[PDB]
Amino acid sequence: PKVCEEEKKTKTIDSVTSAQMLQGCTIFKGNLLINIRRGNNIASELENFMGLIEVVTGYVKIRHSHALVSLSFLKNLRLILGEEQLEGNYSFYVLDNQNLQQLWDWDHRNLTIKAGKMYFAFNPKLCVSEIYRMEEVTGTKGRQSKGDINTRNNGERASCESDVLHFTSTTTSKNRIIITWHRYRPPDYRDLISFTVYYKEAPFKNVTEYDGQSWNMVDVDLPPNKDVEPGILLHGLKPWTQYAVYVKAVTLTMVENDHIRGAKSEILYIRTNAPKTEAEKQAEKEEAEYRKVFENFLHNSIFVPRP
Amino acid sequence: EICGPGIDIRNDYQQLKRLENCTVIEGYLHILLISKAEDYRSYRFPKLTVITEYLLLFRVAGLESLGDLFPNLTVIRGWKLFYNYALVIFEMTNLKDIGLYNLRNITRGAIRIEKNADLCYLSTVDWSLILDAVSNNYIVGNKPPKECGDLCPGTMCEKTTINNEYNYRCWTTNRCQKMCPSTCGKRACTENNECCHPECLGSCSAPDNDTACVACRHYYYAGVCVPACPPNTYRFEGWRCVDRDFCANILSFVIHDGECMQECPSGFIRNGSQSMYCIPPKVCEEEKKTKTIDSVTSAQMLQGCTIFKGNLLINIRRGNNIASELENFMGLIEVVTGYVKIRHSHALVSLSFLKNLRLILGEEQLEGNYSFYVLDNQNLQQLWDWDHRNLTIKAGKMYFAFNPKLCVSEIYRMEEVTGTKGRQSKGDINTRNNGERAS
Amino acid sequence: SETLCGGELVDTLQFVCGDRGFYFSRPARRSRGIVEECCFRSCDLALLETYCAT
Ligand SMILES: *[C@@H]1O[C@H](CO)[C@@H](O)[C@H](O)[C@H]1NC(C)=O
Ligand SMILES: *[C@@H]1O[C@H](CO)[C@@H](O)[C@H](O)[C@H]1NC(C)=O
Ligand SMILES: *[C@@H]1O[C@H](CO)[C@@H](O)[C@H](O)[C@H]1NC(C)=O
Ligand SMILES: *[C@@H]1O[C@H](CO)[C@@H](O)[C@H](O)[C@H]1NC(C)=O
Repeated sequence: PKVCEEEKKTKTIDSVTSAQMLQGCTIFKGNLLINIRRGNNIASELENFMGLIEVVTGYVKIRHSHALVSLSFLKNLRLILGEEQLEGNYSFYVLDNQNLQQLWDWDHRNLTIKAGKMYFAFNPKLCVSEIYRMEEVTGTKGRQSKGDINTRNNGERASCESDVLHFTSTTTSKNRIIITWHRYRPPDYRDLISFTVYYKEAPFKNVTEYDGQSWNMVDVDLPPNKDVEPGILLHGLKPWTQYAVYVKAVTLTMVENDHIRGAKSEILYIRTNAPKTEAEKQAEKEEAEYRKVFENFLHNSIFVPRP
Repeated sequence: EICGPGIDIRNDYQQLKRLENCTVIEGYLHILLISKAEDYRSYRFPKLTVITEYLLLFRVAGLESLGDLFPNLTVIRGWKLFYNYALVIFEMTNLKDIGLYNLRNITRGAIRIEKNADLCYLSTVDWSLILDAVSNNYIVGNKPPKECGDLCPGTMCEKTTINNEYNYRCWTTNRCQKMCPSTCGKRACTENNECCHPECLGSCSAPDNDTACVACRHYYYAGVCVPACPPNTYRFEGWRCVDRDFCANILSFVIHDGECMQECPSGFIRNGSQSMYCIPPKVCEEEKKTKTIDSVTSAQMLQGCTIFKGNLLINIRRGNNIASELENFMGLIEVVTGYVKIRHSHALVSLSFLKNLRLILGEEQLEGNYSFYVLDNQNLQQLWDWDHRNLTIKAGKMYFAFNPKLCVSEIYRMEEVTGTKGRQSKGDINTRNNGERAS
Repeated sequence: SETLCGGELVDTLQFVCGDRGFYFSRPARRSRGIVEECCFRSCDLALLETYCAT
């Protein structure tokens, strides 16, 4: 137990070095105004300087903080009182976070927003399945309208649909692993640019994809023996250690963004027995689109129906 | 020996006999979908010398080089393009070498050569002698370079440099690419390097003589190349002048401004059956309900329009000068009805090519009533020279999101030019997704 | 069948047409491209047979 009361009511947080006053404390007897526009490594260090904060006697506001993909650096936060709250009675507020992918991990993080409601806008990747589950889980389901949690701008960019890539086979080894998944194809296979596989050490089965960005990424395409199942060998492993591994398909984006779902596996936990360039990242997406559109134009031009 | 109209050849090699007499194809040529691999070099065509539009080949099986079939193909003019291309060679399952050993200029447009899994000798061609705007050439998917095995005379072909690759340049294992000595300056030249006439293209039969030009730099008339159309004669499409009576005798045309046009421009009317002249609103419209603009060929359908009474979708991913060429095809459009939509159009830095636009009538709004809608466009730093425009959106409302370079002052300035004042919400014109990477 | 767009589309058109081959005659005006049928909306082998010569 250790309190964190402060001479400012609104402890704005613009940097890791601004959180220093909080390092080793729990109850922040005030309100917060997070404004972390840029930085790196910050999550591994905020989880030290404020990853024990447990209760906030007021509102939380989160503004322009494009530097962070998740709030899970608030590892311990169990409760927001809302004893001080914003205009419109918002006591949790998440605005214009250009890159916010998820809130806390709703598979085991409990929470409560006791005395107020919440607002979400313009967070473009934080799709509604992450926040309706917050209305459900954090004691606030009935408190606010769906203009406060708007449908249109929030989550527009993010690919929150999820065809599943079933693992067809797996193969442990003394220092290696090999895994395979079925012949997934979108409705028009040229949308599929490649697969990407994520793996990391995970001694406990509570891990999530949105760890700090921490995962290791490897890529593989659909094989040229198109009859055979996708698969990969990973050599970066060690004795007896347990790894999480999961696969995400990387796909084009078009006017079909409303229909190019992409795909994600479940996380599969496997224990061993006892690079790209960031330019080609986009350039091959352009190359495949600017090929696909010409090939469509060619087929529209070449063929005409018989009498 | 001037064949025409544009030829499409498909299904079987026996169709190629329709080329026996062609010296010039006044149109396109397609040679595509010859699945059968039935025959080889019994078919060869010494005559074919110029193609006025593009050449398209697709899925022609059993063809091993194109220079067995079309020798002497000195020029492709490209007067109309396929997509942006005067030459296309796509998924030619067996094409080894491009051939065309005597090809010496491509006038309009780029070339696209891709998926040709076995194609080599694309490195060894110095396109800068044959084409300009070579920045458009797209030669990506062919045989990987280490597998290519490109070697030729000397390795007796001249060395050349492009992109600091100073090396020999050649079309095939048997024969070089050769180009004129700078003694000719701009002008063409013979074999054994005699310099050709000024009004000559590709090659000539003899130096500096009217009758010797095998292909022509501007217009051919009466067996001789000339710089300009003679009086009492009229340009036909692309490359020749013709008699007025000929211009009246072709049937499935009107002389205007000295051209034998297919139709008289907007604001001019054909005075009956006339063909010797035409005298001072081409309301063009649906095939699909909308039109979508991926390419310069997509715009060619509008070249005479000036009211476009259908919905417009702009979609232009990439091209190095189409930011200008579209001023010809689209710049004369004065009213668009329906809606205007613009997305993924990463090639555009501006709308200024729509130089004459004045109304967006809102006749057939988007879902949500949007009559103007601008999404996901990279670049597009500026819409218009607003200081003198009028552009009123008669009905329906504007939308703007994900315009990373468009400063919102230019959008809020639209409401002083446009209307759309009491007709908006801040969910439509947000201060957040626009201009965050502006300068 | 469901939807076809790339090499699959030309391959199944060749398969269904076989030796009869493909029709062409330049229009000029058009309904919609073969992709807007067989790729985006719904393909039918009774329609793919109508682009063949017969
Ligand atoms: C998972 O469990 C371990 C042990 O309880 C713990 O150290 C870790 O913080 C938990 N959460 C994550 C995301 O690893
Ligand atoms: C070529 O010209 C000759 C002489 O006019 C004619 O008999 C023959 O049918 C022509 N062939 C073609 C393919 O046009
Ligand atoms: C091709 O011919 C045109 C017209 O004669 C000329 O402008 C062009 O420069 C020639 N080729 C190249 C590569 O410049
Ligand atoms: C929007 O358009 C629909 C028809 O597309 C029309 O009926 C309606 O009145 C318009 N205005 C709205 C929805 O506010």
